[PDB]
Amino acid sequence: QGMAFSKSEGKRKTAKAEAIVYKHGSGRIKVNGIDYQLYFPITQDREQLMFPFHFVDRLGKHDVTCTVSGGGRSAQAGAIRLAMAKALCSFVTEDEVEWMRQAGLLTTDPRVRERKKPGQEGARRKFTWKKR
Amino acid sequence: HYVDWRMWRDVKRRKMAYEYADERLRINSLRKNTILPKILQDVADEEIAALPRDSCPVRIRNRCVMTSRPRGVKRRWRLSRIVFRHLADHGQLSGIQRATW
Amino acid sequence: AISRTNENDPAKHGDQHEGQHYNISPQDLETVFPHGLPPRFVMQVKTFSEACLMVRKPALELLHYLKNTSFAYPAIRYLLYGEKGTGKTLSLCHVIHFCAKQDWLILHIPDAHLWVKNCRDLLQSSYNKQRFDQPLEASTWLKNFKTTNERFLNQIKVQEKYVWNKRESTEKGSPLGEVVEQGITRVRNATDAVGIVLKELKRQSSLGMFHLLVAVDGINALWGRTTLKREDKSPIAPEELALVHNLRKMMKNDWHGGAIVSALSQTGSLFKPRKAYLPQELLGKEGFDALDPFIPILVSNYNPKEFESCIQYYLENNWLQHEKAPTEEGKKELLFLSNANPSLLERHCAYL
Amino acid sequence: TEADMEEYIWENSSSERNILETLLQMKAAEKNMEINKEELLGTKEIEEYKKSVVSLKNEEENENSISQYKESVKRLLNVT
Amino acid sequence: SLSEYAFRMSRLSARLFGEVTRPTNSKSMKVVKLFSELPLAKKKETYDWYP
Amino acid sequence: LQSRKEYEQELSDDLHVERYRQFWTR
Amino acid sequence: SRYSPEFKDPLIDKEYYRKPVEELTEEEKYVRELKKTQLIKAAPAGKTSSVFEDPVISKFTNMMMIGGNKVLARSLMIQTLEAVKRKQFEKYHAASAEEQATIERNPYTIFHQALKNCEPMIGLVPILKGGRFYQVPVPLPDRRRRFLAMKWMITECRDKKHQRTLMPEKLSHKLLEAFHNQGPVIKRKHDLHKMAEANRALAHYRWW
Ligand SMILES: Nc1ncnc2c1ncn2[C@@H]1O[C@H](COP(=O)(O)OP(=O)(O)OP(=O)(O)O)[C@@H](O)[C@H]1O
Ligand SMILES: Nc1nc2c(ncn2[C@@H]2O[C@H](COP(=O)(O)OP(=O)(O)O)[C@@H](O)[C@H]2O)c(=O)[nH]1
Ligand SMILES: [Mg+2]
Ligand SMILES: [Mg+2]
Ligand SMILES: [Mg+2]
Ligand SMILES: [Mg+2]
Repeated sequence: QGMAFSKSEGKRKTAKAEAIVYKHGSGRIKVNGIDYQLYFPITQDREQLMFPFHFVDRLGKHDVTCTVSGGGRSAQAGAIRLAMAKALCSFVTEDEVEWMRQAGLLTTDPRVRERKKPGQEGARRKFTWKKR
Repeated sequence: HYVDWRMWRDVKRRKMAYEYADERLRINSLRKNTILPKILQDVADEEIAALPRDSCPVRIRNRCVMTSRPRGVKRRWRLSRIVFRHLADHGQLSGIQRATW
Repeated sequence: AISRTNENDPAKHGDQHEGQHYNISPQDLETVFPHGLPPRFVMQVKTFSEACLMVRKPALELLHYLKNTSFAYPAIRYLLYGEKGTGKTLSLCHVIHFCAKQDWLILHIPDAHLWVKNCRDLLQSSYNKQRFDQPLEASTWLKNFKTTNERFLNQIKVQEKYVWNKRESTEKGSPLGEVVEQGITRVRNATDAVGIVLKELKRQSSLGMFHLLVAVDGINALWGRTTLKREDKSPIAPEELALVHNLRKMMKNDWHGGAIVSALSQTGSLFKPRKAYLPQELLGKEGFDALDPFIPILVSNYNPKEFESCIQYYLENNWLQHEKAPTEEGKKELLFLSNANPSLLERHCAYL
Repeated sequence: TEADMEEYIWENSSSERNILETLLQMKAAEKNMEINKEELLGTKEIEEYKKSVVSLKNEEENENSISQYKESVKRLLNVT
Repeated sequence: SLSEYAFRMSRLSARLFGEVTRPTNSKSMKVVKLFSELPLAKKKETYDWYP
Repeated sequence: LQSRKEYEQELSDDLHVERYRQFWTR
Repeated sequence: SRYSPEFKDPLIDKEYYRKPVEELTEEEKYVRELKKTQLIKAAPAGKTSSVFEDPVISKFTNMMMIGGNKVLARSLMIQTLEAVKRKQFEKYHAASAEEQATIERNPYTIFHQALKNCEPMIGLVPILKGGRFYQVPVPLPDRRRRFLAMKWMITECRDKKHQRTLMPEKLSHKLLEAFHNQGPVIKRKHDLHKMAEANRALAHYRWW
């Protein structure tokens, strides 16, 4: 239909999200074909989806059609937030792009689950140590 | 010329179980159902118990084929954990390497 | 008073009252609504010391049909469906207020899900040995029903003789209030009392004695599944419950002289997914067939006109104590977080 | 039986049994002796109702289909 | 828990695919499993475990 | 409670041997 | 930490980046120029730029979390704030016009002030001298004062004295008493002060 949009990918833990952000919109967000308030019943998850637009004062101005797979509820929310923020940079000034970068909205989170080691209860949790 | 008497006994158990496997399966089939009369099942129970003791597959013990170690055996290679490491650490096992991740 | 309107009569509400809250008198609140109000809305009424209800479009469309009903024609079943928390129950409550003011007989079911789950005392019915009785659920509803329709209890009189025990029985021609009072006093016969009331009201409605409104909220629980179990932990079908069986008869459009208004509710439903709100998805094959034909009515989230007035009403009562709430930027965050959902907005604003 | 049927058919269905009875009561309320099955079920209003109910069963349920069902029903019950 | 049409259609399918036709409980179905697979001893792993 | 029905006790016809034996070739 | 030392903590402040260039000082301009060449950590999920964000409330919510159940931890927090506001509204309507002026209905103002009233000004550090431990009074750092206020509030709510009482009810009840300089949490601060004042002659043991 000739409408302007940008597409970008976001990654968080084991969750991968691809977000399509339209230049002009009414503020609707579709996640896997479902409205965002239904896909993320947790309030905190909807807080993250508001972070990219609210930081640049662009609430209710773009339509987002994003699909996310894998991970948990919060990992999906974090994955979408990164994907939307990267695509949102195509419709804002360069100075605001740097502001988003300095706010941590354009950095892929490298924190992933640490593996368990033999001889230990967990990644760092050791077995109970008896002196005698 | 096996590793020890315990390995030799296991070979005798495996050989006897293979010979009696067909006969034991047929008799055991009469017992694991509710169709045949209980009289016929009781006869089958005595018949299968009359088979030689070593013919039972439950008496077969998986042992290392190199050192006859009872436990710590990898079933894929049929080697004990100590013997498996000796071959693996020298690069003599194809595609097996130390795991770091 | 931007979000308020001076017209408290539901019969005069029109498209010019859309998005405006009208106050409901405490006398009506104790009488028209002794039950069926949402648990969170009751807290709002108690905190604000007043009951204000927004005049939304779905309620008006249903009120328009009621003002043009043909009592000669059989009763028409109206189904209120919509996403979770969109305001289906309060739309049904607004409809009930209109019928109560027009001297209609109110047959209000607060939530049909309460009758198919968590029944500590499940007793076999004496009238029918193949059914079960719910003395706790039946007796509670009789007290609510008696308060709502206290005026019509004496005017309405039974047309048959009903036997309760070897010693006690209700004679023909006695007022209907005796049957309701018997169920309240005799909790054992409470389940049978409700069936008698449903049988009498449905029968006499077609005689033109009174206008009967059948208001069932969460109607999808009628033709679904129950968590109740027998002594041998066997599942119990909903039709095996006498209380449910009597209510199924009322829903069929085999009687005239009134209207049937029902509202779906996924909240509290049994064996239903959270994101299910459509009629056939919740009712199922059996539920949809029983109600067929019927007139669905959609309930959606707040439009910008409705949402803005909802914020103003909260600010009018000073409910939004946060300093950033009245600001335009603060309003934008509320709109985005809730997506203009009535329940989400109320819950989010309940701690701001 | 109808339960074994994997394709919904409006003929001899519970929908047909219910709408036909409702129309008869409406005719009785109008004191009209026209109670012919062929004439009542042969009109276009029934055909639109049949299409909507069948679409609800065979196809997927959504907002558009429910609204189409609502509009067709209001024509039958003379609700405006 | 099936109708007459479903029960006979399912029974017809079993005849076509060679499955069990007569009604058989879980215990007696082991006889089918016993002869559908080689015994534990007859497997090449067992009798040829050692060189 | 024992459920026995007339059709549940009907032996399935051996259509392979009789009806569709000609299909084993070509 | 999977973050290299070159990474810097992100700054979540809308008004910080909207400040005009003219108002910036020479050093403040240098900071903005420098951050354009520094790696920035990804913003944590807890912190946001929403105008409703309260760092103290999020910090208190985390301390109530058990086994990573933040959904339940935040649910208890929002219910407590709702309960406090509802309780104040009931008292406001039941109070006369003169009394209504002094009644606070903002849950955040009550919550912030209640924690402030519980902060101890001085603490106690057991010092090992002469083969014995003495509770030597010490000044407390600013972070320690606020942490003790939250921990004391949570510990009292989790005490076994309360029976069959929900956490939002217990937390709301204690917050009001703290806001009115009453309750056990405030009494805990006074008891700490009394012990510190009673052992004031031992304040010379500390070597810092
Ligand atoms: N017309 C209205 N006027 C005022 N408040 C409303 C209105 N509709 C909804 N609300 C607010 O939204 C809340 C939820 O509304 P309601 O209980 O009617 O929704 P529902 O769609 O029936 O929900 P559910 O799916 O839980 O059954 C109410 O408690 C109230 O705070
Ligand atoms: N206890 C009692 N209940 C009755 C009596 N007559 C009717 N009822 C109740 O009235 C309701 C309506 O009964 P009805 O529909 O006529 O029974 P049905 O003919 O089997 O469907 C039932 O749920 C009964 O519990 C009576 O004589 N005694
Ligand atoms: Mg652990
Ligand atoms: Mg030797
Ligand atoms: Mg063994
Ligand atoms: Mg509801």
